[PDB]
Amino acid sequence: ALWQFRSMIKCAIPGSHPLMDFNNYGCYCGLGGSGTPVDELDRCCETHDNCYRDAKNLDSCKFLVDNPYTESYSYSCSNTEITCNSKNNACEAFICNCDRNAAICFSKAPYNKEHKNLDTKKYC
Ligand SMILES: C[C@H](CCC(=O)NCCS(=O)(=O)O)[C@H]1CC[C@H]2[C@@H]3[C@H](O)C[C@@H]4C[C@H](O)CC[C@]4(C)[C@H]3CC[C@]12C
Ligand SMILES: [Ca+2]
Repeated sequence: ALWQFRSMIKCAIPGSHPLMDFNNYGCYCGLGGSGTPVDELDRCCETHDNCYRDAKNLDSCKFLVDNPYTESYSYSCSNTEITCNSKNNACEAFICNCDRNAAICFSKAPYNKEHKNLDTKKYC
C-alpha cells in the first residue's frame, strides 16, 4: 500500500523522509503520469507505474477500485535491505516486489532538484 511504499523507501534511503512531501517529481513520480519520464529517477516511477499496470492485468487479481496502491502487504527492513514476506498472497507479492524494485531503483538514481513539482501540464 502507498504508506508501506513510503516506509520501504526510507529503508533503502534513510535521509529520504523529507522528499515524500506534499511535492511531486518529474512526470511520473506522484500519481497519474503522462508523456515521457524526464530523467532516471522519473523513469523509475514510470517503470513502477507499468509494473502496477501489469498487476492490474493479472486475471487472478482484483484491487480495491483497481488501485494497487490500496493493497497492503507484509515486508521487513534489515540494513537498508528490503525483504518481501513470502507469506504475501500472489497479488500482494507482485505489488511488494514492484515497490521493492522501485525503492532500489530510486536509491541508485540521481536527484535533480529542478524537477521537484514540475509543471506537468507544460512539460509532460
Ligand atoms: C526516493 C526519492 C529521493 C531522492 C534522493 O534523496 N536521492 C538521493 C540519491 S543519492 O543517495 O544521492 O545517490 C523521492 C523524490 C520524489 C519522491 C516521490 C514524490 O514525493 C511523489 C510521491 C509521494 C508519496 O508519498 C510516495 C510515492 C512518491 C511517488 C515519492 C517516491 C519517492 C521520491 C521518488
Ligand atoms: Ca493485503
